[PDB]
Amino acid sequence: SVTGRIVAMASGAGRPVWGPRDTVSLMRTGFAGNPVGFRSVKLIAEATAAVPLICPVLDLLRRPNAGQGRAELFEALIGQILLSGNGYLEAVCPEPGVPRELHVLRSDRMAVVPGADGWPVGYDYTVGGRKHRFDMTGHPDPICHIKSFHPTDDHYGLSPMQAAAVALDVHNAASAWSKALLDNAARPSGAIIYKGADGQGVLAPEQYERLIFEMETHHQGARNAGRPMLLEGGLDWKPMGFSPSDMEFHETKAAAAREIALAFGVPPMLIGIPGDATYANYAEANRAFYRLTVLPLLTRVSAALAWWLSGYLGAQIELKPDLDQVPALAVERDQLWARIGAAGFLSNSEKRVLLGLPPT
Amino acid sequence: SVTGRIVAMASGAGRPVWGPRDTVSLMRTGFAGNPVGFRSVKLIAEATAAVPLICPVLDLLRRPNAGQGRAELFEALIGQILLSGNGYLEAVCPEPGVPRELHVLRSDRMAVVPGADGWPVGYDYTVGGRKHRFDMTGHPDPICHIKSFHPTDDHYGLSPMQAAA
Amino acid sequence: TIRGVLRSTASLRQIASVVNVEATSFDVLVDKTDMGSGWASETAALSETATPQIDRITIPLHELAAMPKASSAFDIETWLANRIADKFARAEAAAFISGDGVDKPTGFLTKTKVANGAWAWGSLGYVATGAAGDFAAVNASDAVVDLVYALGAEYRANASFVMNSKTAGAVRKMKDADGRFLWADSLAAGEPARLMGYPVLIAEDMPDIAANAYAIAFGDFGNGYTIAERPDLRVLRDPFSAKPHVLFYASKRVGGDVSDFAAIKLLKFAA
Amino acid sequence: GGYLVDPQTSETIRGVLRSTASLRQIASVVNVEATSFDVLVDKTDMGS
Repeated sequence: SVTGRIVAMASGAGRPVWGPRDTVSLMRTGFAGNPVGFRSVKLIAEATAAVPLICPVLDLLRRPNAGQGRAELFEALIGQILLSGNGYLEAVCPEPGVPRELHVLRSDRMAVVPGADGWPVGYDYTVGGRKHRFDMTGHPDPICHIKSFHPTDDHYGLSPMQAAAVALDVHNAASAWSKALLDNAARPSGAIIYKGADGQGVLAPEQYERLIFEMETHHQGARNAGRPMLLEGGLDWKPMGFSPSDMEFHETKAAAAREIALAFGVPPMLIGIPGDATYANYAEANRAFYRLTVLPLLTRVSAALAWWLSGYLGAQIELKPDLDQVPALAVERDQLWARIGAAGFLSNSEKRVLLGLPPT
Repeated sequence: SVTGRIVAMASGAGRPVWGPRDTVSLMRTGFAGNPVGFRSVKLIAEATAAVPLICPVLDLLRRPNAGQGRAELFEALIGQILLSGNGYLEAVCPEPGVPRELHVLRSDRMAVVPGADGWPVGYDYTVGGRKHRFDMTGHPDPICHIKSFHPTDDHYGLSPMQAAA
Repeated sequence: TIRGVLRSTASLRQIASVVNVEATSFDVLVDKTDMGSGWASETAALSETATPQIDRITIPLHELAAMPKASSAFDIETWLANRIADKFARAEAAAFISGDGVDKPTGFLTKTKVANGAWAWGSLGYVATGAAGDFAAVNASDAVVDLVYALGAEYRANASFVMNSKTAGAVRKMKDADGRFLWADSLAAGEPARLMGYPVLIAEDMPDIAANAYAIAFGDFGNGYTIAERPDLRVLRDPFSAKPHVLFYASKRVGGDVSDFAAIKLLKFAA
Repeated sequence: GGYLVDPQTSETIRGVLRSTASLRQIASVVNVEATSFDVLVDKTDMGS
């Protein structure tokens, strides 16, 4: 408010503020690059789309636009929040109330404008060199801007991939270590050293094709494994080894594959990375997933759709996750129905009102 | 459909398309060669024959031909699908309805013909240098061609042995 | 945050007619003369009084290009994009005022000026001040006021002055015989921004006061000067050519000359 | 008045029409990805 008016004129009013430089490069190296960063976002964005909502307005959410369904919208929406900390939703309003179009604008090509009083007046969709300049100097405010929490910045989110940006580059390069080691490596299974009478001496190409053909036919392969291999004077066979055989950055990749899953908040058991057994039997780790990183994330976006879309309506609407018939929370529902169902002292209608039932 | 008509004339209409080269050599080295590849097909092909079916027509399936029983048919049928991704069943119809012969044609010696509109018109059983040219330009279509899923090819299956080669 | 020198921003863009054009050029169509209708006689032939000869003036819609090589404290992509947009906003300002014909918009100063009172269509009109060095010594600002009142009452509905900073300096240096600052009287006033009831545009690409220079312009540039342009800015985020330097490619295309030769009047500091 | 009026152009940039028969129609093409292709023919037959 009053502090915001002072903050604007420091950065510059009326001019675009970009924020993160590398957020276009963390997507290609951290979401199209490694499977752990890929699966972690896909595990969350496909979970928030599956959660039903509680309110008309949801008829817009069920069918926002052509080729982009209800579940496909939140996968695009949360998939921008997990990737770049910012969610955007353009609304096209031919009609005054409940605009019949929603569009997830990607957050690579969007930039904020601080405006006069510190709270934003412009958003700039910049593809190529071409802009749009959406306007926020009105009441319906055609873009909801969902921020992840950022303590240092005043206009953007923190994007958990930015917090895991070291552990992505460890996991990307340790996995590419073993790829290029299997592709650039010369191990021999031995070496036939031929010194000669001198300290140095080549063998003639007559003798050399004799040496290949007795090696090609009689010594290499599975079927020639272990021939006794007569060595006359001058010749000698030094068998080479391969001293680091397995495990090239095997644990530092597996520790970095856990820190990527740590930052987005998925448990190691759901994604499939190896590791020590923290959660027990998937009734917990799936319940932990829909309680520490999905439903807090989904109740934060739905609280912004409940306020941005109510600016198009007259009456304000609440919009919250269901927190009921979501089958990962069944262990919190067994535990609460068997507690009150076994409490026989209080009567029948006195516990339908506790469990959420329509009373009789 | 419409895309298929264009696809045909690229490969060549009226001419046989063979597909996999090595499928005759993966059988000797992967099904007669190692016990793990041998038992894996025998474990599945003897399981699909044991499963009953729900429908007359099953009277054909119970006794397809001489020396080749109901359970022996699906062992031959699935044993070609697991080995070479393709299943074939010739039907001999002296009678118009429910033809009283079924024969698992091996998929080493069978080749497809794309035909005009991309969907097949000919199948060619080639043993030695001798052909047969089964015809698909009719309604009963005397060979069922069971494909395993192949994303890159338009006429054959993927044959899990090729993936484990 | 990386800083830069803060350059002048006022650019004649906000007072001239900005037309979004998509083709290669923009053709404005102005008639050069009048209908020439006369009062008819009661017994006369009365035929073919006259017809205005029209003229197409072509806005060539040139292009502007600047090509810097890029060669984590501050982020270059946003900063260089905030510098090259400023340079494209400032380098077209010089072309709008004193640009020549070759590959760039021809500014309104380069249009073969003719002294007002002998004004024809193909030129711009000026009024002389007096002595060649500066304003007239006996009566200053008489050149300013008859520059205003030698234009035409239809264009003076929304007309503006165009100067640079140190010509508005020499205007505010004008004083009466007691030295009381004809424009913005006290030392506590500031820029009054309403010279002769009309706005002032401080455009630094105007020349300063010299022996013959046209340092003060006045006009309805909405009819006078037509800026035809394409609104976008090309952004080639180039990852090739040089591995060492990104060498971003940014271009905006823009054109413009005068559409109406009657709107703009100049002040020649000569006799 | 001659500057006032401007001509109407065609809807498509059109070209001189040249033939399409190319012997690609009658020869046999192969969908191949390589740097070379090696046909395998039999110059002579076995003695019988």
